[PDB]
Amino acid sequence: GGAICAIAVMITIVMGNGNVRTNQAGLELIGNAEGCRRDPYMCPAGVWTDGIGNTHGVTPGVRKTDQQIAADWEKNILIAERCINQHFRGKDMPDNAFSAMTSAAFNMGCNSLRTYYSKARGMRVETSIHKWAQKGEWVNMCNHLPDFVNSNGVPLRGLKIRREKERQLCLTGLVNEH
Repeated sequence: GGAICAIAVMITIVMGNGNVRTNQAGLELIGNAEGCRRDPYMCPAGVWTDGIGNTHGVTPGVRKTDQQIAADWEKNILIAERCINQHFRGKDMPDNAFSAMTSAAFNMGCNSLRTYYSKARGMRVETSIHKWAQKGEWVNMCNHLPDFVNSNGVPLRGLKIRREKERQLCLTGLVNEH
């Protein structure tokens, strides 16, 4: 049967369009985290989801094109890429770091990468990952990806795993591959 769609096929379309910078490894990382579904489904705190983690333009029971789901994915990727470019010096970092960062922003949203609420200081303050990004210190930046593993103030095994996959990507080509 068929309800699950192919990430690999979505990757070739998005890469073919020539808009997204994030590389194959980044699209693979993002795609496998989310999975790919033509049928809209319900996540906790239920709001409908499409394709590859898409929640915009989603109508229950409405099955999307293969190309429409790539279109959707592209759009969400470019939002995440804008975050990295506008706020983390994306234009200056290499592709692997950029792609890992994009994956983080796709998942957590830009706001959560830029600042966090300091209970000590009683206000939101700049993150270390942003500090290191602005300094062009990519290795240090990458190595802060594991800071972002909480949901509703609780760490998730899945987010630990994800942030570590992102960190490994971020750093390839930046450190001894062995």
